[PDB]
Amino acid sequence: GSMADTRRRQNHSCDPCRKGKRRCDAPENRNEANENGWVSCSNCKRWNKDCTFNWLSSQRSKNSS
Ligand SMILES: [Zn+2]
Ligand SMILES: [Zn+2]
Repeated sequence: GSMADTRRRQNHSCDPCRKGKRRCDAPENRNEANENGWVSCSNCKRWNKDCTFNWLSSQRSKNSS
């Protein structure tokens, strides 16, 4: 709060939106979202981008694409 503070994980928006400062429906479980019925955030579906949580992948470990 006072010492430790950063903005990265609070953003749930998928790869393309978080980059473009866009907040989407894509939760922290967009994968499970697909299972539930979701598939891609309105941004990806609107601009026909690519809904992915690569940002999430390269966090703890620099996961490649
Ligand atoms: Zn998005
Ligand atoms: Zn998306």
